[PDB]
Amino acid sequence: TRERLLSALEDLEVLSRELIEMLAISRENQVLELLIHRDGEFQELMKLALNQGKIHHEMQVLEKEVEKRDSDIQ
Amino acid sequence: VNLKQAILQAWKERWSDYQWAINMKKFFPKGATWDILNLADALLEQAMIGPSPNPLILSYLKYAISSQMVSYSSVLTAISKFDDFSRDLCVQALLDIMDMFCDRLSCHGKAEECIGLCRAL
Amino acid sequence: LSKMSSLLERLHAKFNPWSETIKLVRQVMEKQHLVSCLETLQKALKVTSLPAMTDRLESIARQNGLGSHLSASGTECYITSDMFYVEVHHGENPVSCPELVQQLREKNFDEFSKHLKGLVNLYNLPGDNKLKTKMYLALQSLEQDLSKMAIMYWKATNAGPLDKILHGSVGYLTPRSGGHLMNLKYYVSPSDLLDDIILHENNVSRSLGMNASVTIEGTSAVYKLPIAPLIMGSHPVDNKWTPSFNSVDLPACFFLKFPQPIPVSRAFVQKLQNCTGIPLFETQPTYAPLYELITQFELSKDPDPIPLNHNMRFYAALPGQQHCYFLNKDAPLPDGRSLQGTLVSKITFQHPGRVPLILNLIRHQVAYNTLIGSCVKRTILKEDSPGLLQFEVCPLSESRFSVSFQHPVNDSLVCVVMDVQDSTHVSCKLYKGLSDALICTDDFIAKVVQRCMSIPVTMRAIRRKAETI
Amino acid sequence: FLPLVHNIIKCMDKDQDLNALKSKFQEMR
Repeated sequence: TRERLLSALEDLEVLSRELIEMLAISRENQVLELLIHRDGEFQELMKLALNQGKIHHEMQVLEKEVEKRDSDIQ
Repeated sequence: VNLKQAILQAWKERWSDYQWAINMKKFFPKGATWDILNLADALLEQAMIGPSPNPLILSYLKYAISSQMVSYSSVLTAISKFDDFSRDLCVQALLDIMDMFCDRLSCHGKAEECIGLCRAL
Repeated sequence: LSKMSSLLERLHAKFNPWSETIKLVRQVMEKQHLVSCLETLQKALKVTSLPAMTDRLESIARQNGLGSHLSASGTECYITSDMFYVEVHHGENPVSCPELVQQLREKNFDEFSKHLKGLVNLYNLPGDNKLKTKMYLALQSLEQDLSKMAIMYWKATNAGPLDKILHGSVGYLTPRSGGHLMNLKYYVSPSDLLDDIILHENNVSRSLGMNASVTIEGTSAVYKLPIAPLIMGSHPVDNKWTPSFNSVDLPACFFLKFPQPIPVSRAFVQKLQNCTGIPLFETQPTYAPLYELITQFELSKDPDPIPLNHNMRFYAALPGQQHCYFLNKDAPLPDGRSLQGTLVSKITFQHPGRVPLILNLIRHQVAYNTLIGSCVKRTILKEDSPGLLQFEVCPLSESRFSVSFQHPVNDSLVCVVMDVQDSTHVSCKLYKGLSDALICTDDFIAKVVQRCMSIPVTMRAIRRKAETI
Repeated sequence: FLPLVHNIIKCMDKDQDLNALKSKFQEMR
């Protein structure tokens, strides 16, 4: 999932840069379709990315609590 | 079984006139020259129901005259029993059917068939 | 494949930068219309806050090849010819259309784009300049006269919307709003009034029926059209039109464009011409059997990849019984020529005086098409032993057809000849042999058809009524 | 991410190199 998101990010950056550069040289629906497809992938997993971090902080708190309980029990 | 049911099956599944002739032979082992069974009467009844005749059953009757299935006498009697006369299209169809065999009008059979042709004329 | 080649090119660029590419572009500049069009495409996919939504409105302008001038952030105007409108020639800004305002306030920039397209098409008018302004004035006079004629019918009879659409002078008329031009609803079929028993109310949908649009369009020939409202004096019953000349010989005529071309028969062309006189098809094009065209219109209402390959033997499945209908095109009419007709999309009328007569003929031709149209279906009825009652439709004469079926109880063929005398009125006679079982009462069949809809349906009622007796 | 890429495309349409460098920094982000 992290790998998929990173791959989508790299593809988006390179293809957007190429399309903009071709526009600049002149004065690309294939690139456009690729952009919207990986944009959907990143956006749908960006709501996830934010919540994941909040969940991770909660998990860290839970872990600390469990550790204390065990050490106390021991 | 009846001639009306055979003609009506011939209308239901679209049969061309020669396939109608073959299947009409197959439905009835005794031919009885087809005039004992009154082919011309049944074909005219179920052709002249609408304001205009259905061209299928008229095609059947024109084949049954041009091929010598049906004698001219039975056709001329069945034409004679139509009247109604309010519809010009059925009357024009009957006059084209009469235009087929008239001036020819040649019975080749018994003399009673020739007398029948006389009364039919 | 193309994407793989592009990735390989990106790998080559990595081996070789974006900064270098920018420098190369700058060198080329130191050393266009497609790039402008491309800007609109990537600015259409851009979607952000109000500032960028104003740049999305600028994108909409260049997308339709329009010119945008903005005074302050609040007001931006797209201007071409007389098609100038502002989201905050020869006329005041007509209205703050709720339709346009609602779409913009909500997130529907696409709907606003469609509305501009409609406005551009209405003013695709060739003409020149002062002529265009006069030509638009003529359309305004026609619209005012048609609106008044509709009002007269409502004053004379307080008819419900359904009555106005089916049997009224002009038709239910919606005045032009933005791009959309006036729509007169010629006919609302009984089957389609019912959806999955709709009551129209004054909320009648724009597309819930058959609709025709009134518009001005340029023609090669030159014609005289009213440039001012011609119903200055109206006789209380029906209408009276003051005679021409005011008027001018603009090289165009009023039109009654139909969104989907309506198949029309040769006889109708003569009956319609008798009134107007303007050649309906002018340059004589093609003219084949009408029943084939009726099938194409009905089959193409819903599009599917596989052609039906009907062979004019459409199969219909109904709640009780199964029916197969052969449309019998090529049956000779009394003249000896099969019913032949050509799709008509545009009908041109100078004044609205001949319009009541032209519409009455069209309503009759549309009604006949709908009753025969109801049968056309995409049925794969293969190897059907039970039922498969088989009926054949023959063209007896223009405006008449005969559905022939075996007698439900007895054995002789029985034929119902239906003539579409008027758009909403069909007269049918059952032909039955001298010795036969009374199949049906013509009134009971009529009651069932009017309460429900279509003609594949009429044959069911004839069979059921006979069986019940 | 996609907004920054579209802004870079808009800059290309207007024309810069600094904006492309900003897009690379956005990729690092």
